[PDB]
Amino acid sequence: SQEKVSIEQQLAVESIRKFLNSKTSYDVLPVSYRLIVLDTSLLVKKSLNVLLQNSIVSAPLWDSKTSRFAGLLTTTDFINVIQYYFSNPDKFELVDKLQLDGLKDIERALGVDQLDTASIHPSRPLFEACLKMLESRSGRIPLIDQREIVVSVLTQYRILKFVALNCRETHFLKIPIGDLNIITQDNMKSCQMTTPVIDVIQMLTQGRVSSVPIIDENGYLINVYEAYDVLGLIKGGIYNDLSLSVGEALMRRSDDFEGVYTCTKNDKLSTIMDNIRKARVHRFFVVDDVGRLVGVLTLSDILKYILLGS
Amino acid sequence: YKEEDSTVSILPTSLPQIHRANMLAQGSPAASKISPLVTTRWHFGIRSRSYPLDVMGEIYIALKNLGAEWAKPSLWTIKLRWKDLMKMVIQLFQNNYLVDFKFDGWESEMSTFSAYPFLHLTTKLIMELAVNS
Amino acid sequence: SLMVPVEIRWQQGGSKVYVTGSFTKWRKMIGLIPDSDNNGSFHVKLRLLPGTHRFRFIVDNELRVSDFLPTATDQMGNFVNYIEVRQTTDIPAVFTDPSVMERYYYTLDRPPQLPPQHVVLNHLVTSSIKHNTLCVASIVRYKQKYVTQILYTPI
Repeated sequence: SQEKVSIEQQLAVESIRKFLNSKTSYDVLPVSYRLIVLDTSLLVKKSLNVLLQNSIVSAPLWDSKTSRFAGLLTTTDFINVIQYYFSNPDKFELVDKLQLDGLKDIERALGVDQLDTASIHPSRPLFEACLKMLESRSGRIPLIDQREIVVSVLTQYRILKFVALNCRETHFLKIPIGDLNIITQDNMKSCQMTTPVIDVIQMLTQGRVSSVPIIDENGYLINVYEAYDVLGLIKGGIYNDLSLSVGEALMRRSDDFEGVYTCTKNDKLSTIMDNIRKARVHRFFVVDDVGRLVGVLTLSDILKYILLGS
Repeated sequence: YKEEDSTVSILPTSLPQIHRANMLAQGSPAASKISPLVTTRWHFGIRSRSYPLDVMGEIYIALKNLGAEWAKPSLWTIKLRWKDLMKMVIQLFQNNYLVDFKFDGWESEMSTFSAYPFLHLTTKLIMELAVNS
Repeated sequence: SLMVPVEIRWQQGGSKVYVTGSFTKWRKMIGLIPDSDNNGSFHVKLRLLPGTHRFRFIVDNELRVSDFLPTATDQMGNFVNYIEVRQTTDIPAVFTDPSVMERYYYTLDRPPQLPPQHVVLNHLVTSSIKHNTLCVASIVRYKQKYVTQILYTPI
């Protein structure tokens, strides 16, 4: 019965909140882990190597001139670069010799500059860490303890994966996701396989979103272009592939790519949490009965639901 | 593979090979050229299979030039001060040898707060050696 | 044969309590005895091996992690309890002047041993210079946990 399912879900949710309010990020870190920091002087295209090389997608930056944490190197960083050299060709050398220090320079230059680098102390409750992340669409926050030092970076994914793995109450979230006003709908850009990658990459920036779905004349979801696909697109300095179509670009994707996940309005967060535990999912595209894009369920949407409710 | 009344799944057309295959079946000239993309050993201190005097010497050499200073010996241990002044200690070990670099404090845990500074100066000191030899 | 005596305790309820973790391969429980005095508390004396051991409790058939004990996640993300078990600017001429060096080799042919060597590091760990960039790192302690800080710097 619906109402019996509702009560079981609201209880399970309050419980998870009670969990996250009682533990600190510190409490959730491994007994021994590793942090990869990159010197501000390092070459942007060179930093692209280290990321892929160690299979990480972000890394904190340290300014040696000032002996301080210089922020978070992520994917948006590289995308900015792509739009620059694109709208400013014949400046290759300014891009090929660009350093992490100059990164802020290009960003704050042609194009709106995201001048924000959240951070939180390791002893604050985990629930508080999730709130700060719910602002920075990066969905990741560095734990900093002053003198400054980076203890670790915390991701939305690691959190959702922590709950799904340690909080049995996830088994009790059976309310169909469509009944939970969490799905993101209208205002979600899409494209076609033939669409030029720079235009898709451009869409990434603008709409300030991590992925752009690819549909057909009608609205069938065929695949998806994720901001992440940008790294491999420029491995150790590239600009050639910048003239291909999304369709062609997507062929650089590694043989080990897990694939795009979809679900429907009738799927339950129980099932969704289940899949987050079994794989590196970062979003679930919501298709209808025949496979037409209806919306998207982000980790953010999910995390936002678990903390503040629908 | 196992899943009940679930409706969560991997969009088959997004698996690399399949999409690769379809791109080729559509016959795009570029497509036939595009290939999939493919892909440490931490060691203690620094190794060197050379004479322990020419090693110990280049360390002091590289040092003096970097602005560092050391204490009066009377040995294979360097007690240096670099700059607040950062303390550090170098040890040589046994042929085949290893040079150990250890953080040791400040002057004019705290170790933790001084994680990068230390690693930075040790970085500079390695590059100085490299160029010399 | 030198295993250090450690005592694990539980104080949050139950009639039947058990422990499991790395020291058992997570496949076998060790029962906890009730606190002769304090009620609601259990304990057990084991002689673990030196190092870090991860564990959790089975309280009346439910899996649990003590709130009054150090907690940490696994590589995967498994929340658990753990405990760490323990035990002048002048270059001396002997490295510069060849005359003083040939005298070295004379008295010599007429450095210490690298000790076997966590809780025993804050040194320098280096790696092979792969590209125009250098990879350096040091193991640091933060509260009761360890972080291997790795600094990547352009040569």
